[PDB]
Amino acid sequence: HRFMEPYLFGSRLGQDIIDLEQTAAHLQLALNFTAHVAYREGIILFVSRHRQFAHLIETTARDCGEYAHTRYFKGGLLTNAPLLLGPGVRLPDLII
Amino acid sequence: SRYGPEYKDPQIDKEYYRKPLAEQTEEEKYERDFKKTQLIKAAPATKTSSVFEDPVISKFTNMMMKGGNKVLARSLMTQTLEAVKRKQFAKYHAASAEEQATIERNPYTIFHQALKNCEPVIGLVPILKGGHFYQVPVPLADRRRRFLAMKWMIAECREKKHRRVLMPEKLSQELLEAFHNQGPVIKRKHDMHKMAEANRALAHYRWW
Amino acid sequence: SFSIYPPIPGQENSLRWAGKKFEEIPIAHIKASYNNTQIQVVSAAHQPLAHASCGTEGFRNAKKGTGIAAQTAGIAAAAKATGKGVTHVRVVVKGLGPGRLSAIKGLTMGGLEVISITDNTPIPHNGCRPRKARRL
Amino acid sequence: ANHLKFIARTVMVQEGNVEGAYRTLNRILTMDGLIEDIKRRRYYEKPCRRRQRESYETCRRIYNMEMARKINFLMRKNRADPWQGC
Amino acid sequence: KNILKIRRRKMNHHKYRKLVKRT
Amino acid sequence: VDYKNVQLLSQFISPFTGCIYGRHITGLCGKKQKEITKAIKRAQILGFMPVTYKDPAYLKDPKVCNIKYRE
Amino acid sequence: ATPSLRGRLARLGNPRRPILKPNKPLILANHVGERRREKGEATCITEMSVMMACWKQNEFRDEACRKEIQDFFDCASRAEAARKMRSIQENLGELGSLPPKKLNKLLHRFPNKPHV
RNA sequence: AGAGUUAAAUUAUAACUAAGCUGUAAAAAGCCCUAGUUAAAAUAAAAUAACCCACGAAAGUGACUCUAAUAAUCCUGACACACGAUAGCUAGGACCCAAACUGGGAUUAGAUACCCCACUAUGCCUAGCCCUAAACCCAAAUAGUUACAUAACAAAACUAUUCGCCAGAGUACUACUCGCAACUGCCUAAAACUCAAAGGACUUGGCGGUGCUUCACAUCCACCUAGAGGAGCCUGUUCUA
Ligand SMILES: [Mg+2]
Ligand SMILES: [Mg+2]
Ligand SMILES: [Mg+2]
Ligand SMILES: [Mg+2]
Ligand SMILES: [Mg+2]
Ligand SMILES: [Mg+2]
Ligand SMILES: [Mg+2]
Ligand SMILES: [Mg+2]
Ligand SMILES: [Mg+2]
Ligand SMILES: [Mg+2]
Ligand SMILES: [Mg+2]
Ligand SMILES: [Mg+2]
Ligand SMILES: [Mg+2]
Ligand SMILES: [Mg+2]
Ligand SMILES: [Mg+2]
Ligand SMILES: [Mg+2]
Ligand SMILES: [Mg+2]
Ligand SMILES: [Mg+2]
Ligand SMILES: [Mg+2]
Ligand SMILES: [Mg+2]
Ligand SMILES: [Mg+2]
Ligand SMILES: [Mg+2]
Ligand SMILES: [Mg+2]
Ligand SMILES: [Mg+2]
Ligand SMILES: [Mg+2]
Ligand SMILES: [Mg+2]
Ligand SMILES: [Mg+2]
Ligand SMILES: [Mg+2]
Ligand SMILES: [Mg+2]
Ligand SMILES: [Mg+2]
Ligand SMILES: [Mg+2]
Ligand SMILES: [Mg+2]
Ligand SMILES: [Mg+2]
Ligand SMILES: [Mg+2]
Ligand SMILES: [Mg+2]
Ligand SMILES: [Mg+2]
Ligand SMILES: [Mg+2]
Ligand SMILES: [Mg+2]
Ligand SMILES: [Mg+2]
Ligand SMILES: [Mg+2]
Ligand SMILES: [Mg+2]
Ligand SMILES: [Mg+2]
Ligand SMILES: [Mg+2]
Ligand SMILES: [Mg+2]
Ligand SMILES: [Mg+2]
Repeated sequence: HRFMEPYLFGSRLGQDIIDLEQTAAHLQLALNFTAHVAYREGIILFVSRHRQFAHLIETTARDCGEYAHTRYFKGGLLTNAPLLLGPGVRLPDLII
Repeated sequence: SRYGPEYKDPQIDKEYYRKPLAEQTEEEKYERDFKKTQLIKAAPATKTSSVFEDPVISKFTNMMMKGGNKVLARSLMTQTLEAVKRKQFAKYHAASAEEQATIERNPYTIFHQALKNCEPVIGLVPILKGGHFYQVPVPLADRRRRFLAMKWMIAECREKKHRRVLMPEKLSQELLEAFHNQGPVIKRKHDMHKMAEANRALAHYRWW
Repeated sequence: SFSIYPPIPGQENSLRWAGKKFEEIPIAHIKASYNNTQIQVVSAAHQPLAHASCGTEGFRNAKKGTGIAAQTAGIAAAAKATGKGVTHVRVVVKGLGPGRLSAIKGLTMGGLEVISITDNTPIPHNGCRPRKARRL
Repeated sequence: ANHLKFIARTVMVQEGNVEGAYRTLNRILTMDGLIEDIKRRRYYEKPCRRRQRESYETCRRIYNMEMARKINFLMRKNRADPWQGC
Repeated sequence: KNILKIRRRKMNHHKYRKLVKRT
Repeated sequence: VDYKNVQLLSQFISPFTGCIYGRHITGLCGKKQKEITKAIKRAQILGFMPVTYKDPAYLKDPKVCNIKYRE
Repeated sequence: ATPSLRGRLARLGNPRRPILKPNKPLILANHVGERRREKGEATCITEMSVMMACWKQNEFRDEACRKEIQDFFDCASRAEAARKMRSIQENLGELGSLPPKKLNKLLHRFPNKPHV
């Protein structure tokens, strides 16, 4: 992608390599964030379409008391919540 | 059509049922048949297990029936088989020993023969090309050919008799002449064959 | 290495049909035109032994186009040729038309034995301009 | 016409099967583009109307080449799928 | 489409040439 | 590439036609294809090499190109 | 190898003059062209002709030649069963490639990207 | 731009051989001084290579060889200068093949057309004109940038320096002028009048004697049966009364 150009480190023989220093700086902040939301008792929704890992991510999330959505994603899901999910509903506080 | 597609046809031949024990794939097959809990059709009233039933005669019988008269068609046929029979007995006793060995006294063999001999090999279908209808040579499937023979016999001995002449008689004549290939029916078969030979070039047109 | 097709005009190749050199075997010219076909069977010496046309075979203005007609002409041609006693034929097809294959088959089925097919179909290297295309 | 005869465009039928040898010769001419040229040259075709042909042909050849490649590249993944009904 | 402009021209030209022949 | 070695130029010509194979068959650089082509045409007009068929002498020589005629 | 597209198309940058004028944009489509149904020729024509010749020489007595006739019907049954077989044959495909349904799913799984 | 050369094909014209040969959806006319084969100059046009993308300012240029040869230490620039496809004009040659015109033949209600057959101006050369093209890549030249940014569609968006061009639509590649080897021409190019539009791109429909697949199950075709149209009569319309 064109917007990875900063996060990259450099090309090794055609294969691109991320900057792990930046990975840590970022991931720290991400995990911190995740945590501060969990502590504040709010919904967390993991999402992936990737098949290899589907099971993992549900198996992970079920054990967190957090929710996963790994599946076909119906269209108006978050946008039109009350029609899709139920008459009135709470929405994910954080999506991951 | 009061039969759904679930109902398969009856197989009515008795020789099949009485003597299964030497046939493996057929044992397997009729096992599949009734075991399948197969809904099977009430056998028709025309089809019987009678030792005397010749399906060809039945078809030809039907095609002669106008309206709903089975009775009448049956009778006309019966009288035709009969008429040929007696006519061939008359030819027999008035002949010489050699020809006594020759002559066919079986009206049935005479019938299957006189139909085998009247059936055309090729036939024409019209093809539309560039505005004109060309009559083109088409190889034919057997049943269509049988039909053409029977249809022809019936139409011929229906149309061209003088009114004082009964159907079974004339029909018998046409049967015995078609036996020896000298009959008008075969003239018809031959005009088919000739028309096919004249148009043979156009057998390119046909695409199937 | 069996049956390399193009036998050389040098004498290095001994292969005989009816004990003859490939040079001595009769040439059957086939000309397949869209409306016509004609075969002419000629000696290696160029003395014509047989001629059959789709028209000479008694077909008419359209119908003489067909492959039927082609094989028809082929048969009788090989009849006239067989009469003068030619066993084997090297064939050349000229033009590209309906009765190419049909006529070639017609020589075989007509009881004439075929060794070679070669295609001489005139292919302009951009000489004379063709007639204009048609609808226009 | 000045060249030695019978050397050009000549197949010699082997084991007496004619139809096979004719198919062979046909495959020759059609492989070299001579059939498309005879057929082309029955009538004329004007220079413009010719570059149009050329370009349409060559575009189409590019498309089909690429699409072919893409198909044969994605061929592997036709294999029956591991993750089914996740 | 733009042919519809050309049509006019085409006609006007034709109708002119015809004229200049008679005249 | 010289127009003088007709064997070489014969290597790139279709045996039955006398055609000149394209790059996609011969597999040559641009400059070498062009070189070969011109060379051939020269060899044809000067008449070291014939036009409408591959000289029989050279049919038995090593074959470079990727064409399969006979299958 | 794929024909070079460099410099071919009429574009603002290009100093050259055009080579290809595409009718439809040059992009791999997602789907693939549906199978082309092949047409028929006249079936059996040979035996038809042979049997014609036979009747011509024999003054149209069918009893004189059984051979040409039985071979004719041989061809008719070979023809009809060839049609039945080419009807059930739809598993044919390309015989070494895959039917255009498979290609189209497969191609939707790794689509081509014009946008972004 | 010269000068020289020819491989395929074709044609004269002979030698044989057969009566046909040509031609379409189907035919006809046409030709048998025809056709197949074997020989063979001129003229004309340059398979494959080319799935290449070069050379020229553009038009254009792709058979072969040799001669001459492709402006500018390189910005823009005309009504000036020099060129400019086809067709056309003038004079002289050429004439294989093609072919407006025209005459036959079909088709058609008609067919001054599409299809067929001949044959001509003309394409060809040498010299002189004419100066027009959907001469269009509809995208000006020369330096740049990929920042900002999607009317639509198409070939994504823009600076800077220039010249050229555009003020509703017709009217109008027209009328008058001016100039030109043109004198049914080219170039330049209005107004009266009329209208409230005229235009570009798109959107759903509908439609298509477009293309592709798949069907029709009393159903188009092929197929089977029995009838209507004819006759007498019944009975309903339509006309006369
Ligand atoms: Mg060319
Ligand atoms: Mg036009
Ligand atoms: Mg010759
Ligand atoms: Mg090509
Ligand atoms: Mg007007
Ligand atoms: Mg340039
Ligand atoms: Mg250009
Ligand atoms: Mg377009
Ligand atoms: Mg000159
Ligand atoms: Mg020559
Ligand atoms: Mg000649
Ligand atoms: Mg000649
Ligand atoms: Mg035709
Ligand atoms: Mg006539
Ligand atoms: Mg080409
Ligand atoms: Mg080019
Ligand atoms: Mg320069
Ligand atoms: Mg300047
Ligand atoms: Mg000019
Ligand atoms: Mg001129
Ligand atoms: Mg002339
Ligand atoms: Mg002359
Ligand atoms: Mg002419
Ligand atoms: Mg006329
Ligand atoms: Mg009409
Ligand atoms: Mg038409
Ligand atoms: Mg002439
Ligand atoms: Mg010129
Ligand atoms: Mg141009
Ligand atoms: Mg253009
Ligand atoms: Mg302009
Ligand atoms: Mg400028
Ligand atoms: Mg400049
Ligand atoms: Mg910028
Ligand atoms: Mg929009
Ligand atoms: Mg105005
Ligand atoms: Mg003008
Ligand atoms: Mg003017
Ligand atoms: Mg002026
Ligand atoms: Mg009906
Ligand atoms: Mg219906
Ligand atoms: Mg009636
Ligand atoms: Mg009535
Ligand atoms: Mg009333
Ligand atoms: Mg009244």
